[PDB]
Amino acid sequence: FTPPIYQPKFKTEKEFLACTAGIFDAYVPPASQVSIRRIKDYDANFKIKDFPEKAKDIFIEAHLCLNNSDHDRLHTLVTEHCFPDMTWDIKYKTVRWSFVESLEPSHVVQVRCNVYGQITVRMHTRQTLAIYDRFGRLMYGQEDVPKDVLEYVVFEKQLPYGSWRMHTKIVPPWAPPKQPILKTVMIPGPQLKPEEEYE
Amino acid sequence: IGIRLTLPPPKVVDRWNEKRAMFGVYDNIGILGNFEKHPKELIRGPIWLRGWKGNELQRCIRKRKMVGSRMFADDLHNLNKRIRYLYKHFNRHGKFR
Amino acid sequence: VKKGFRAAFRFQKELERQRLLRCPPP
Amino acid sequence: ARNVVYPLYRLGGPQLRVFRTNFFIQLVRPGVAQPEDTVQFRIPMEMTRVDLRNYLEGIYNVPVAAVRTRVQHGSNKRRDHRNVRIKKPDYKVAYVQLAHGQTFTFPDLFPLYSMLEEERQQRQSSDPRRGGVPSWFGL
Amino acid sequence: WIDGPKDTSVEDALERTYVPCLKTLQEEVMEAMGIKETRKYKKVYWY
Amino acid sequence: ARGNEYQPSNIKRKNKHGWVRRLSTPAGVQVILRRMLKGRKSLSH
Amino acid sequence: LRNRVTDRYFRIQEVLKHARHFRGRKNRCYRLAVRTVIRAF
Amino acid sequence: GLEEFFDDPKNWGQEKVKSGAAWTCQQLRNKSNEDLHKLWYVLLKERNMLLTLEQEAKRQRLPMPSPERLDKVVDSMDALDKVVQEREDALRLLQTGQERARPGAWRRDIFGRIIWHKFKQWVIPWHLNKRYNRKRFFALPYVDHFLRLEREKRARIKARKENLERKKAKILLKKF
Amino acid sequence: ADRMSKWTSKRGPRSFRGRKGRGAKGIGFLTSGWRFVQIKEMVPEFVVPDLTGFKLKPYVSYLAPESEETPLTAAQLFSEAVAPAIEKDFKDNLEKYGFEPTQEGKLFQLYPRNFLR
RNA sequence: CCUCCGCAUAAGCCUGCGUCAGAUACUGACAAUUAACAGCCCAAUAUCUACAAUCAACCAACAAGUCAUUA
RNA sequence: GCUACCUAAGAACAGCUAAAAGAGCACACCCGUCUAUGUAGCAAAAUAGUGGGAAGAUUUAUAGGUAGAGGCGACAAACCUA
RNA sequence: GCUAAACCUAGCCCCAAACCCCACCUUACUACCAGACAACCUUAGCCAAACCAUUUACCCAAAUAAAGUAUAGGCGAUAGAAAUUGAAAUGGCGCAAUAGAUAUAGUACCGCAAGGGAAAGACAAGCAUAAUAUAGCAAGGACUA
Ligand SMILES: [Mg+2]
Ligand SMILES: [Mg+2]
Ligand SMILES: [Mg+2]
Ligand SMILES: [Mg+2]
Ligand SMILES: [Mg+2]
Ligand SMILES: [Mg+2]
Ligand SMILES: [Mg+2]
Ligand SMILES: [Mg+2]
Ligand SMILES: [Mg+2]
Repeated sequence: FTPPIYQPKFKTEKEFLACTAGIFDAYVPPASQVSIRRIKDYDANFKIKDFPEKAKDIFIEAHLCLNNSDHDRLHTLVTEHCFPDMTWDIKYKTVRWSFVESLEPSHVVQVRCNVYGQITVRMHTRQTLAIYDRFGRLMYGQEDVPKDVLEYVVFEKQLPYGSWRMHTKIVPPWAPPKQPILKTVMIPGPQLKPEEEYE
Repeated sequence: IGIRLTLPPPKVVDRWNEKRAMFGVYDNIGILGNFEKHPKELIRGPIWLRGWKGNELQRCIRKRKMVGSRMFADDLHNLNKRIRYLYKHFNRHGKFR
Repeated sequence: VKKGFRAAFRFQKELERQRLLRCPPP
Repeated sequence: ARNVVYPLYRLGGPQLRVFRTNFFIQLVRPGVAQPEDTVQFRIPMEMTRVDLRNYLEGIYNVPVAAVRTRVQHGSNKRRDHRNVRIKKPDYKVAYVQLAHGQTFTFPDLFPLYSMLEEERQQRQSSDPRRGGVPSWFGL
Repeated sequence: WIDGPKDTSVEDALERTYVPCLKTLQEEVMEAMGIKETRKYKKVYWY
Repeated sequence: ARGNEYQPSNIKRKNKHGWVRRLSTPAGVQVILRRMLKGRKSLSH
Repeated sequence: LRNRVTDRYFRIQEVLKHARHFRGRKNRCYRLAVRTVIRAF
Repeated sequence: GLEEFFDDPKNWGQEKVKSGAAWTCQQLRNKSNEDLHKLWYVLLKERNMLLTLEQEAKRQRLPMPSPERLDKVVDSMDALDKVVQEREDALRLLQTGQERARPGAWRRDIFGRIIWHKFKQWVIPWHLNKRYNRKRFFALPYVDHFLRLEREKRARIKARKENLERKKAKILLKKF
Repeated sequence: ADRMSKWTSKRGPRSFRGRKGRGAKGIGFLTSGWRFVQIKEMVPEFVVPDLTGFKLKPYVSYLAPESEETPLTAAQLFSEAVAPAIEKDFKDNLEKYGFEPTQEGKLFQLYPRNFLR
């Protein structure tokens, strides 16, 4: 007789901040000299009469970066509070945003104020949008026909090495509805449990 | 699959470090220094095989003879067993007589 | 890991050849 | 006292006195219903019930009527990632019945973020009519 | 810093009440608390 | 029928393989010494 | 493991390439492939 | 009273309880023996309360309010014990010259190892103690080989460690 | 069969479980009939002081100044406790200064230590 | 519809279907078995003790059966 | 810590028949005659039925003892951790 | 496209140098009563001699040389001196996770016990995509196939 040999048990017992929370004082579209001084005393070099040009340049350059998904530059171009909005829904789809000559010159609206800057700038420009799918089929906006855009863009700055970056775009309730979407959509009603009846 | 999928990290060799640059120096210490020192005295290594060479059995015999008293207990037991085995193999095995 | 470089480089060359066959450049 | 050699007593010797007690005890909430005059303690293993009675009557002036003790075994069943048993410590439990009709009940102990909260308020969830199109753009 | 109910005042914490003596804490406390012990500690063997 | 040769009893275990019995003879002392040399966590039973 | 073979992949592939059009495991497993490739040659 | 096992009722449920600093050895060295005696029980009652809090927090599956209080109290009691031990050690050195409170001796056990045998208290002398005489404080010659083997095991471990240290140092030098 | 788990009094037969303890120090002895006689002097009597009016507290204010640790030594204790009297009597039998030739005869013998803590 | 089953002690084992929270009687945390039952004994020195048990009374024997106390 | 034998101190053995029994029938308990199943099984010797003993040279718990050319053996070269 | 596949240091090897609180022998890890028992004593055998029976190298206290010499020896297998002579002094043509230590560890686990003793961390095979067509070592010659 040969006794059985047991294998070791282990073989078989194995088991598997430089941002702010939104807007300090929300501007409502149809006396900020204190905040003007509160930013001048800390920056020591600023021009309100020249800021809108820089704001427009930063805005347009960031929108161009969105075309090529230049996230490395977009991080510096826009605030971290705004970056998920900028780059989340646009992921896995090509956007063909382009800029054309503006309609009216950009101007500052109001400014307020460990310490974070804030500048609300009004623009009425003309832009083009064409958002595609993963598969390269258009789903939003004609690429050729431009549209007129009215925007109230609020910039935030860090107060030592930070700059003025897009923080939040204010959409007024009276703003016209956006462009319609090519594809149709179904919106389900309230789901019913077995004991529930539709009313 | 018995092949690595990436290139190994590059191996840089300094051919002109001090060891390589001065390798061979004093190998002629005898014939160029009036034979005061033999070149084998330049050899650094185990005390039992400085300026000496032999097969494994001769090496083991020499190691036991020269440092056997300083060897650790189980190392010396292993050396004794190895000498016994090598004696049997070299004196009783092999193709030739 | 096995020491050596020549076999790894040969495998890289064969991978490059296969890649050129599978997705030849325009 | 614990982890100290007790001086050996011989008949007619002095009273054994401890001046800086090494024993630290915990008053614990009973896991089961207990009489109103019963208080549960977790005790060092080297502490006798006489020691506990004197400890409570001297350091806390608690009139103690009875003391009972039991050694609760700590589970040795749990095993770490190396299959080595992890020993939960054994510990002594004392049940102390207060004197003179005194009653005890365990007291009811235990009776950036702003930016995250306001962003969660301002999530602005995508509307179903948007169909996955990013609503950030003003066009 | 504001002291809590269980924090010593600095003057109390720094009061040097220590009188360097040749008495152990045990016998000093026995004298202080008035405990009287007349029994003599019988000798034991150590080994 | 077979296999249950182990009929446990702590008295027998300690009296047969315990520390005291191991130390009771020079051979058992060498048993303990070998276990200590090997690094056994359990020297005796 | 002072000296280990690192070319065994290519040594195996030299035979497997000739075995690739065979039926069954003779086209995959070197032990079986080499016998049938020798017979083929 | 049993209320001393719990914090002040105002503190029950507070996420944080403000506490001072742990007594330091130097701070305690200025206090009298009586003062240390009383502070020991003050700290002991605080320690009991904090241990009660810790256990109740575990029971309720809640974090303990200001857990560092327990660390502070343990440190204070350790410092007090060290201060009292220092005073007793100095007194013992002065009056007896003994650096150790408990008697002992260097002895060779049955396994050939040198140990510090701490003496125990007995009522009968050692030559009469039956249990004591069963204990063997000598090593017979069969232990010498195992002593050499243990020494060589230690030597091998030390040599491995030192060689590893030197190799790591060489690797660091080559890297930088 | 469990060689690794600690040997406690919960493990053996009835005699084992009765004989082994948990480290508690003995309080008395057993007489005939297994009657336990408890010796009062064997019971540790807690010498608890009166804490009424005590000013020290479990914690120290952070406002207290930092200091350098200077562990007490035999030399320091001698200097601060015996040296003054020695000098005053030398300028003008060591038992007068505090020294005792032997610890025998004392309740609290320093060596071999015969008191708790 | 079923069970020489069940409940306790001993021995053995050592937290191994208690609660909660995560998983699919597992993991983690929390809790728990309270001495009167049982164990852990005896201050010694001497000296004492022939007379079974078997309902212990008859009858029945041989294989001749620890009972350890007192000054 | 199985098993063989032994030591110390325990325990169990219904009912009927018989009458102080190595007595009869037959539970518990011990065993293992015959058959069947099982044959990597429930089981590295089991199950079901049947059967032998069942106040004794009985069965059995606890602790101890005898150790390898040795032990132990109502001798089967049986048993001494499958 | 699954399963996988791969990796490099965790350490190890060989040298050199240097000589390296409490508890616990009772049932170890057990606070606390009459000790006394206290140790010493050729290795054998495997194996070689083609069996085997005498015999058959084994930490020696300077390597080399004398010298495998004198000697010993079923004078055979084999064993084998000495007189004499007088050597100076931090590294790797080592391994790189089946290797190197057994070692992540003498752990887990196995054993009554003495003992034994692991594993592992960073498009291979097998399948699927896509079952199969008369005939046969499964291929070769081929063939438009
Ligand atoms: Mg109890
Ligand atoms: Mg049995
Ligand atoms: Mg009957
Ligand atoms: Mg009968
Ligand atoms: Mg028999
Ligand atoms: Mg026969
Ligand atoms: Mg032969
Ligand atoms: Mg390995
Ligand atoms: Mg494959």
